[PDB]
Amino acid sequence: YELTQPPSVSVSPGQTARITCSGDALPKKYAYWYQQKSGQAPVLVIHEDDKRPSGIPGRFSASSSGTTATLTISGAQVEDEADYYCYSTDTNDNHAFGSGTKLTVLSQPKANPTVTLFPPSSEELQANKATLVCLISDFYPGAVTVAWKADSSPVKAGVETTTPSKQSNNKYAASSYLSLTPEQWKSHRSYSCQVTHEGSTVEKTVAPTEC
Amino acid sequence: EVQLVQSGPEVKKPGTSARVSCKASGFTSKNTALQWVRQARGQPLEWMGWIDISNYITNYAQKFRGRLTITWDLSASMAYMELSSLRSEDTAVYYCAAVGKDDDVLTGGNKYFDHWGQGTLVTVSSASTKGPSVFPLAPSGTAALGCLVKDYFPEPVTVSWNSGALTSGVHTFPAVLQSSGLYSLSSVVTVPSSSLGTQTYICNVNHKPSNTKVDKRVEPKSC
Amino acid sequence: KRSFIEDLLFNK
Repeated sequence: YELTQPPSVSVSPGQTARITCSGDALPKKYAYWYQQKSGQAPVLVIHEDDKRPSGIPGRFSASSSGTTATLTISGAQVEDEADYYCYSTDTNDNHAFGSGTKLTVLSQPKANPTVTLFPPSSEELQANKATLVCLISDFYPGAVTVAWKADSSPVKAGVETTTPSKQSNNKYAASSYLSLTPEQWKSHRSYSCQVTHEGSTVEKTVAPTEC
Repeated sequence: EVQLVQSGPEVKKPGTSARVSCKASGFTSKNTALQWVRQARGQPLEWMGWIDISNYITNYAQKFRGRLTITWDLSASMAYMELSSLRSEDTAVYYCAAVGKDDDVLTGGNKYFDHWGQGTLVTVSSASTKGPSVFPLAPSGTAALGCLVKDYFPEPVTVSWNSGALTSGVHTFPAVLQSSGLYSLSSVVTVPSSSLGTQTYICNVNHKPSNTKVDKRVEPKSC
Repeated sequence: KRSFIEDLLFNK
């Protein structure tokens, strides 16, 4: 059973945030909503479609209509910044959490990411290894998608990416690695790291013949 | 008051079975279920299964059937999950949670309740203790440079720059666990381009579990 | 084979 949520939602302080959750069984099965902050267990914020737990502020509300459950946070506050998950089941008792939504309560203007792509160092090549390092920095909000290409071909194998971490300047940074063998590195014309942030894609490319 | 206390973190080799305990105190309502939910780094919550602790009826998610057992030991007030044939992708934080409804004698109605354990990190890796390799990330307004801290186990590693004298513009990333079962991280610093080649930049890497200390000088490239 | 809690928590 699959429950679909938008990956990220932005809301100005004091404005209303809406987070949707799409599931085929919601007309028959209750939706629950959970809030999760970094390093903490999730916390219930809505149970049984629209019921507010005793300790949850009155600005939290929710509803369910058709195949869509909606969590509404009126007058959003900085403390409401978190990941939000819906939760329900289907008519065959398959429980599921939704794909999750990162709610950013905007604290500054949008900042476009700066992308730096490092080729494998000669030291690592000497150790019979090769790692491309894609550094992504100074972006806000802290939601990005990273894709790797070799010779204009999408590369899924050997990729690891960190979740955006807050910089000291209050923007976000992230890192992505493409791990290859020295033979793989030399046997392709180019490699690209593609960073998408707020609907705009930034790309950096390196070539083994360059250095 | 009710309490949920999980067992501590554990490293498990691939192919073995992980057992996680959850002491559930104070749950006397007949309609109480103890569920298990896992979450890999940066990934969504994943419902694994639950047990009705009044009649021991279990419900396992389809993806875990044949590998997962959830048990309730009434005499010890202990819930367990056992996940067998562990793979690298099973590395995650595993949560227990108590859900259900109470007969609220105060108001005369019912109250849904929802409580969570602190979580248990299960790390699936065949690796032994291994110090990292430190490789320079050389630069060619401002310039970014750093050090790649590759293939170590277990966590953590600390990184400083120029023995702590350089702090501005520094960012050390969280580690990633690779398919090899080893961790890797990076630390970067943004510096003025005019300083490259004159100011020396050295990253100081400490991995206590392997008693490893590495100072790596990061030099600019001419190419 | 099926717990009542399934209906108690989800049946609308």
